[PDB]
Amino acid sequence: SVKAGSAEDAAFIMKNASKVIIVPGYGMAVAQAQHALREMADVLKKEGVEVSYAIHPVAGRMPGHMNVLLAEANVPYDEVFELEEINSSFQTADVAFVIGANDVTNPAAKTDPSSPIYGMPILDVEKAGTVLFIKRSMASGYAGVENELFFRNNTMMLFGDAKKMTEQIVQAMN
Amino acid sequence: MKIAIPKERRPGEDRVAISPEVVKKLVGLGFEVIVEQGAGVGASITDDALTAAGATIASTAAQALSQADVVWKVQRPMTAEEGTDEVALIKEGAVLMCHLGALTNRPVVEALTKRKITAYAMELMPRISRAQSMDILSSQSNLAGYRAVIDGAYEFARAFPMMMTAAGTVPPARVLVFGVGVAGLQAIATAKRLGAVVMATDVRAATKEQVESLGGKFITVRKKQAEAVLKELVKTDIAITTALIPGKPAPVLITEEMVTKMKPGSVIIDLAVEAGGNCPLSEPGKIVVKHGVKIVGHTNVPSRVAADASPLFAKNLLNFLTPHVDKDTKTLVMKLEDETVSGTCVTRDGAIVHPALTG
Amino acid sequence: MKIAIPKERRPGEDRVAISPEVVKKLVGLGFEVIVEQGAGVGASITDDALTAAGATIASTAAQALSQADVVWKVQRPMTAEEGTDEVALIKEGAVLMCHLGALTNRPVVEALTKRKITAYAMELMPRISRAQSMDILSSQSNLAGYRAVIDGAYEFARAFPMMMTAAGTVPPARVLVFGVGVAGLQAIATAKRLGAVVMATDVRAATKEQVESLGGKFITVDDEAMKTAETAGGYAKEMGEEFRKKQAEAVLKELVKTDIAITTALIPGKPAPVLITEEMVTKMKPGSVIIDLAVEAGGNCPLSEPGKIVVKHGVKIVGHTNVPSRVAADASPLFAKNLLNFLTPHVDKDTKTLVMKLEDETVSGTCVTRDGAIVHPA
Ligand SMILES: NC(=O)C1=CN([C@@H]2O[C@H](COP(=O)(O)OP(=O)(O)OC[C@H]3O[C@@H](n4cnc5c(N)ncnc54)[C@H](OP(=O)(O)O)[C@@H]3O)[C@@H](O)[C@H]2O)C=CC1
Ligand SMILES: Nc1ncnc2c1ncn2[C@@H]1O[C@H](COP(=O)(O)OP(=O)(O)OC[C@H]2O[C@@H](O)[C@H](O)[C@@H]2O)[C@@H](O)[C@H]1O
Ligand SMILES: Nc1ncnc2c1ncn2[C@@H]1O[C@H](COP(=O)(O)OP(=O)(O)OC[C@H]2O[C@@H](O)[C@H](O)[C@@H]2O)[C@@H](O)[C@H]1O
Repeated sequence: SVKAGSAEDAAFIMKNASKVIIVPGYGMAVAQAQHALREMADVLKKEGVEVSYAIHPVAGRMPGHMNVLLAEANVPYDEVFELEEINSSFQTADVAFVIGANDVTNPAAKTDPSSPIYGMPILDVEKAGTVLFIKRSMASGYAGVENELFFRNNTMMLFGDAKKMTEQIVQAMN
Repeated sequence: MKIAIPKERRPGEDRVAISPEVVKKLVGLGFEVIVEQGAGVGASITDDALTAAGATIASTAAQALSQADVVWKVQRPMTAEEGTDEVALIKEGAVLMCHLGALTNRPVVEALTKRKITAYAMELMPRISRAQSMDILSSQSNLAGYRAVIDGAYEFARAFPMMMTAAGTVPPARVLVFGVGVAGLQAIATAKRLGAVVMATDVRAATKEQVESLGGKFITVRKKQAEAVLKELVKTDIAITTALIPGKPAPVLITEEMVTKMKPGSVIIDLAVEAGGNCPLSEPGKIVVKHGVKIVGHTNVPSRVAADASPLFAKNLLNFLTPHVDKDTKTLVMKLEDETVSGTCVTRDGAIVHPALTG
Repeated sequence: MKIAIPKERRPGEDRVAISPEVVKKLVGLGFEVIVEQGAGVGASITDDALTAAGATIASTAAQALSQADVVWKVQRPMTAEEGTDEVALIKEGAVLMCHLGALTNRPVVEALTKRKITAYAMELMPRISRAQSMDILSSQSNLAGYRAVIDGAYEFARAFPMMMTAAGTVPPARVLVFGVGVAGLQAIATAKRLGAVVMATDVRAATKEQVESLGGKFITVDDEAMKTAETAGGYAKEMGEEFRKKQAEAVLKELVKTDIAITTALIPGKPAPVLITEEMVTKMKPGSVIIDLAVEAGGNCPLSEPGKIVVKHGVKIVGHTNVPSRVAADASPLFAKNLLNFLTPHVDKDTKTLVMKLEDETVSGTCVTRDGAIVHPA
């Protein structure tokens, strides 16, 4: 029931965007994909597209997990935003580029009261025109629950390693 | 409804359970925020900074706490047995929120119960996603992991990064992190960004992937994989040990026999020193040198980062308290069905209520 | 032909003018290398490792220097006037190579002259490209730049990097490095490594591009007056009081937001220029730290005191002496290599002797006295 996708498909979607919000997560750290991620941002920004990063306070497995890796890949601080200052921008976003995140985006956090992630504020990636999830399989995140967004109409799954996918996505672009 | 934050009186404690930002949120909720003069100096928070956010400055601890319905502080209040009866300063019927150490300090729980004070031990916060914002174990130990690396680099006589120069090349520092929880992960990240080669080990299996997600290498290959640990430890310049188990003594991960095999100029940062240490040669609040190795064992490492630790601690306190403030009638009603309230409440209205402490 | 290296005796000096690697090279040139017992303890260089590299260990300083016809040291020899006469331990006629401080220490120069000792002052190495490998000033100050950031972070009660957390965002530290020479470039790089936002300034125009390539932001003050700022040897000059006000004003905007200020500014033959006055530290945040690497030369901040951490106006002003010795285990092998590179070209191979070519400007600019005669104009 999931609308799967490939590197070529994903590269059209972002190149024809006025605005793209990158949502990094644990899987991005596991793949060590931040260099190739910021690479993709340089190509997007060169076309005239607006690029930002949405950092959930508990993305990854430690505080500042996404920050240190983004800083290593040399992404400037002015492009990186915390949940509370970027959540409203997802309405104006053509695409939410979710790279290795999952629990952080899951809407069951405010829908399902019996969910383990209920009450945790999330990034509202569903408000974007389209959502792109990069992850290897249909496996859950840390919390061990499924994400409704996976089988949403406006979502596209990019099944593979986050570094390899992003690297390949950069190739389809120019 | 008054909330009060006194100065921390325990030796070496420089944190405070307040920040200017959190003062603004508390007054917006309907509180009169009162804080003792000089309470935030260790955390670089002046009295002027607090007053500008809406707080009133009391000149003494007694005056700050006299009329307070809610009391926030970082460490548990001192009892009469410790020579300074801080619980006596807290008003009868009041609510206390702090790092209580309740399960290892029954006497403070008893003493609060005598004054019918409802106390919430923040360290007992339930491990659910909803409560990550209220979790003082995470926020404080994270900064300790960062600090451990800053302290290691300070005590070490070589630079962390590799440097290729006109006069020759000097190699990177080699770091071994024992224990890959919150503190351990931040130590790996701080060590790696400084340019060190970083190894790590831990008993939990999922942690190998976490180490690799920060660019560290996990030590891998009947129980003798201590050989593989030793092989790296002999090459290590800075060993950071973070392994603890609450209510129990810290596990011995670097024996004295192991430190004799380390190279001179090496340093061990024992973050588990308050629970007996991961290295038996470590001593609370001291730097000891044995076998040419500095064994560093500072107490209260979060207080060595007091100025960032205090805003985070106060936010944890605020995130815990906020859901229970109903402005409709300027009061706090702590809902009992809330897991964060039941899991953390130790005593209430003159009786102990936490399962682990009741007679 | 013996070369000897004693332990450094001056208070707080943990460096040593030798390493296992350098010993091997010296043996290959035809030297018997004699190191004083325990001389490498502060630099984590053991007697055993020196021995394995081909050195002999001597029990005392006098015994190491007795038959040595060349001597390597870090800091200058102490005189009888200073407490212990090390000059007297050195054999008559021998050659001494060290960080001598000859221009500001004439007493040690004459004492060496009285014993016919040919002394080579490494700090007087001429400013030419081929002598970069022999330059002790750049090798040591580079590490002092790193160490300034480590000392700043240690004294600072906040963290350097930005971290988004469940408890809220800890903001990055803001670092301002005054003077972007060798030490300042390494301070920028090390602060950047730790996640700090780094500002910097300097009078030399060429430095703006260097700062920007390291990911720092340059504070421009006087575009016209910065053009004629460099000299023949790549140094700054005395800018004057008018520029000092221009600089202080432009700096103020960032200095009031600055958490760590690292000052490294030096002017040859002169007191260090004042870059942060007592009035400017009144405007800094409480808990802020100033690392004054120019403290032994007077200080870029007048509240600095050598060997002490001063606390005033809610601001820690740190003025450690001998910052390179706080990285002694890296500083030592590099100092030993500076000397080797200086000495190697002049070793006459098939006579097992040392003929220091007088025509070489590396030799002429460095030599202070020889054969009982002060040669260099001073
Ligand atoms: N930040 C912190 O301090 C703490 C965070 N946590 C919790 O961890 C979670 C973090 O959320 P989030 O950042 O979304 O992480 P999640 O665990 O929710 O999701 C990570 C996703 O990344 C994918 N992934 C793993 N490896 C790779 C890879 N190599 N290449 C591509 N994708 C990969 C996984 O899917 P797949 O396997 O199919 O590829 C998985 O769905 C939260 O629930 C938080 O509460 C827990 C403790 C501490
Ligand atoms: N003998 C031992 N050898 C090695 N490691 C040990 C040993 N005994 C305990 N440890 C490790 O020491 C650790 C660090 O100390 P803690 O304070 O217990 O870490 P803590 O933050 O409380 O727990 C880790 C938590 O953070 C997240 O990364 C993760 O999701 C987990 O819930 C743990 O990771 C644990 O595996
Ligand atoms: N008032 C001042 N304001 C700002 N900077 C000053 C001032 N006075 C001196 N400086 C700067 O302080 C500096 C650091 O001190 P030095 O040890 O004298 O400089 P040094 O490390 O020897 O570097 C000089 C040379 O090395 C190369 O890095 C560079 O190409 C330069 O030519 C110089 O970069 C200099 O421009």
